[PDB]
Amino acid sequence: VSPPQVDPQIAPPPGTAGPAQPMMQRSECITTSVLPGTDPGAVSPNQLALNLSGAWQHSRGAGQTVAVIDTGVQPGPRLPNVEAGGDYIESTDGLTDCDGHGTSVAGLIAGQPGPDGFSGVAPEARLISIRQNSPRFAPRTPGADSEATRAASDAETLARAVVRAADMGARVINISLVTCLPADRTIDQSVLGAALRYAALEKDAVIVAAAGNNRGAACESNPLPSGTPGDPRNWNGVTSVSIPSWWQPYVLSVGAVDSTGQPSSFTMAGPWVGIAAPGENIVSVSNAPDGGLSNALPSERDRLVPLTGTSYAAAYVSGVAALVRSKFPDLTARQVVHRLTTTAQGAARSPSNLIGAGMVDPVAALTWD
Ligand SMILES: [Cl-]
Repeated sequence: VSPPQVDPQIAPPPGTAGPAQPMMQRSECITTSVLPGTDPGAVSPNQLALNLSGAWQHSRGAGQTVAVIDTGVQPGPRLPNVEAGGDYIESTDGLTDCDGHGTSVAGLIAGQPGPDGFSGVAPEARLISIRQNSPRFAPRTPGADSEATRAASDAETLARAVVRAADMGARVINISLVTCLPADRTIDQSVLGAALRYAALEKDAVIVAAAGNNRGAACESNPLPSGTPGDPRNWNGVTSVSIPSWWQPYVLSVGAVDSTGQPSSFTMAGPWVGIAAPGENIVSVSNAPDGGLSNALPSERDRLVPLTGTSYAAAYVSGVAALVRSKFPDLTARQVVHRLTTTAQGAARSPSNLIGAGMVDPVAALTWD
């Protein structure tokens, strides 16, 4: 197991939308809800950890377009700033979210302030929603439904969606969904690699991906740095590949921290992790018809649980990237990634396989010389 490398003979795919085969909805749609006993309208400690108040004195993300490659984004009063980017599941415009996830992610990135303590990181940014996946759907033809087959199908649409996002003018491309494969069964991803390279270099997009959560295949943390000469981050020891995070250097892979900046218990360790952001007790926008604030989803036997995960951490980082690109519009994607990582809270330590350079620091990123 070694860091992946593009095959220069393999072209990026087209950005055509649509599923590879017809899909059918297998599970009822879900909306995010308010967890009883909470006050979602209070300013989240996650915002305070990031000092978004301080950041907004430098930038609110004006002029930036962020693509949300996710489960769709439901427009509403807190998300009036969402553009259709299409659908790889059905034939919608990307503005239907049957899962809640894309909406929560979009809200963190560029949700609007309102009559409460909630705001997106970059509320003056514009969003493009591309629905690239949904676990509520499966192929209409009930064929092989294996981890391998699902993962390959997911990579195939992800690569197209990345090209589509870049070609639609996205400056930041957010990939909060994660697919993992065991290392002994990771197949050629040359097309996905080609797509990510196209978007990151030729189209100069900052691509941000969630690192994954422990427990395709179930994601599992990889062994930590082990002092191997020439392999300080322990690529050699990887057993569980997080996609597209492992596609360094094109993708900034984001781990989750608690509100104090410590690695979240569930954050997936890997040698690709570059940075972190808050991933616990998330409050964002709902895909329910009112489009208000939510902070929970149903778990077993329909009991509500908080929103947690690296998906939300990635979203925060995408929002911060939009702030940085608005303030410094001439920086390349590589320069923007360098700025984010070199100013993160743990940048002066060797990178962590849990949190990379540590929790993103928006004000530091916006003021560093
Ligand atoms: Cl704040």
